[PDB]
Amino acid sequence: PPQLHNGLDFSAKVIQGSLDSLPQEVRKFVEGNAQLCQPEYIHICDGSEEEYGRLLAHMQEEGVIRKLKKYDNCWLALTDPRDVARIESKTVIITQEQRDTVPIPKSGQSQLGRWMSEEDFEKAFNARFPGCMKGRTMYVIPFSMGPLGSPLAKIGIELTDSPYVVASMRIMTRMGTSVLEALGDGEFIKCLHSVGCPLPLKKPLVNNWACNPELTLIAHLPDRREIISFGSGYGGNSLLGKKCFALRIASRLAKEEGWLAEHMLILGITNPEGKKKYLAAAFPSACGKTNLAMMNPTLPGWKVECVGDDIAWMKFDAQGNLRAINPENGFFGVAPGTSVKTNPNAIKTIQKNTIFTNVAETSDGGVYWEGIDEPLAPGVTITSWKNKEWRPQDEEPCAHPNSRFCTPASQCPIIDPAWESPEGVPIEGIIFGGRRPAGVPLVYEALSWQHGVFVGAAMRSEGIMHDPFAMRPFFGYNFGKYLAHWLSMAHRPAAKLPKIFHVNWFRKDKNGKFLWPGFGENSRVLEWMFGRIEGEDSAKLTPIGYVPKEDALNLKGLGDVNVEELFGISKEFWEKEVEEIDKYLEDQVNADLPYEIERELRALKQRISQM
Ligand SMILES: Nc1nc2c(ncn2[C@@H]2O[C@H](COP(=O)(O)OP(=O)(O)O)[C@@H](O)[C@H]2O)c(=O)[nH]1
Ligand SMILES: [Mn+2]
Ligand SMILES: [Mn+2]
Ligand SMILES: [Mn+2]
Ligand SMILES: [Mn+2]
Ligand code: NA
Repeated sequence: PPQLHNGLDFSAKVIQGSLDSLPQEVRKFVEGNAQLCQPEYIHICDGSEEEYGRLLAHMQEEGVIRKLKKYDNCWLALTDPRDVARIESKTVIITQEQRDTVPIPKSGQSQLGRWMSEEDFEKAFNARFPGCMKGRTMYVIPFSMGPLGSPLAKIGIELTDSPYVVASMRIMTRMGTSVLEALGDGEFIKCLHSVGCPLPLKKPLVNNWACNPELTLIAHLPDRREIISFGSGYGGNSLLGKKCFALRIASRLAKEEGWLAEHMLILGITNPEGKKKYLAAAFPSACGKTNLAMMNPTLPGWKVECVGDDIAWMKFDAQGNLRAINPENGFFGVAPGTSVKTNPNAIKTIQKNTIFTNVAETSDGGVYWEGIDEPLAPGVTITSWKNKEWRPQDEEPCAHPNSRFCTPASQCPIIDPAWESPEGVPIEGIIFGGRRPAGVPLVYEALSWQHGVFVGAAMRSEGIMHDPFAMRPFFGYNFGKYLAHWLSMAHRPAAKLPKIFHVNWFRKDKNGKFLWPGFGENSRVLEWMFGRIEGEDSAKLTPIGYVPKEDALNLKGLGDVNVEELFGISKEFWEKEVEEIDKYLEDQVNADLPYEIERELRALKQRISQM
């Protein structure tokens, strides 16, 4: 390349790999950003164990992470308290027209996304990235979302100045030299990340955790295939594959190309006859997602295995099977509530080779958090996530409520044998679910594809917040159009449309007590779904959909289960529910609401009116 000085070629700053061996477009991406961001060094990641182990020990030496002496190769990062979670208010999508990104709400701001103009984005970008990596290494992370070379996989390149992001991306994606080799001269998502703390530091570094809260901005430009993220070192903000690529960018590509990218676990369930089916399930926060993908089933002869626990990419094959892959390579799970008693499979997964963030440390070098349900031997003390002595009597929690384990998926004891099959697994049922203290039975089945898409659209995360499809924070484009996209699946000839169900593990009795044991007992609900997919006459028709019959659930060993109240459907509850859904869809979706969803709303209102 022609120059009159030497301010274009950055080969002199490469400390691992070679710019010369990068595909052309990857090199442009790296060098273009090296010019802008002004890193001291460029490290092209190879993904090797040597690379990983050395960068962990470097982070260790610098106080960025601590080694957890109780376990095999586990680490602990404690963050600046300002930078502890994915931050929705700083998360935006850039498109030429606002309406393409979010519907225009009748009043107030959209609850369904956050648009930024191209103009406002360029100003924000120019106020942040020039010189932002001064004095730091720029790491180049070539990564595959999905099994390497799968027809359903997509490749990205993440540039970052954070070793924490490199280590975590090694776990959460497939990364390294082999990905560059598979990429060749193909397309890839451009992902640019900086903690936004150029050296020399302008402000106090807190807890050895670089971040810039005031300038935090996580941007998506689907038309340019770019993700650009500044100022947070944390999770969904900095590990660009998980939410930014896997859901926001991918859902727009899926709309463009005819497939689905969804916030769903994927599981394999085997009945006592050895017959196996895969299901996908979308749950919004606090609704029981964790407990399901790694269920230890109580019913004898049943098996449950985990393909993934957070994101699903699903595309109809030539025979019309809805094929799904987990595009992730590891679990990025919320730590508190992970009970040694209640979730043995998650506990087994995280015993080695795990990076923990903002959990408590025990004096024997172990981990601790609210809801772990493991008493500590007398004498053993606890240091909180804020690096303070902590006692069970104290006011504040020992782990931050959003603290995390970041763990290799291949370590889950019930990881599914097909969790990396390149063609994906055939999905026969899709489950929606939420935390609903009242009115909503344990399980029901949608009357049709269109009814099912309406059921997804009506989901709540808890009591009162709407979280349609569990995708509220993650829509890559206009939600109305996303409903139209789901509905359009019914018109693909030969499509084998999954049965859709809605579950509620969290119905409470008169006194705020759960009416359903849940956890491994949910295997009894799964058996019902399995039989329904096989065409069994085990359902009774109600205004809201099909429910299990009189005596259809296996309740052996649960003693006295209040079936009538668990499956109770109140005309007064459902009348209010339908009015609530109508108002929500009118306000948030309005002119973008598909006809068929309006039709399902009218149908439900009419069925309830005849009660
Ligand atoms: N009663 C009951 N509670 C549950 C069940 N599954 C999860 N929970 C609790 O509800 C809260 C959310 O659970 P979790 O599985 O972490 O939901 P997620 O946030 O969607 O992953 C936690 O306190 C769980 O212990 C269940 O089947 N029954
Ligand atoms: Mn999860
Ligand atoms: Mn999630
Ligand atoms: Mn999780
Ligand atoms: Mn239609
Ligand atoms: Na720290």
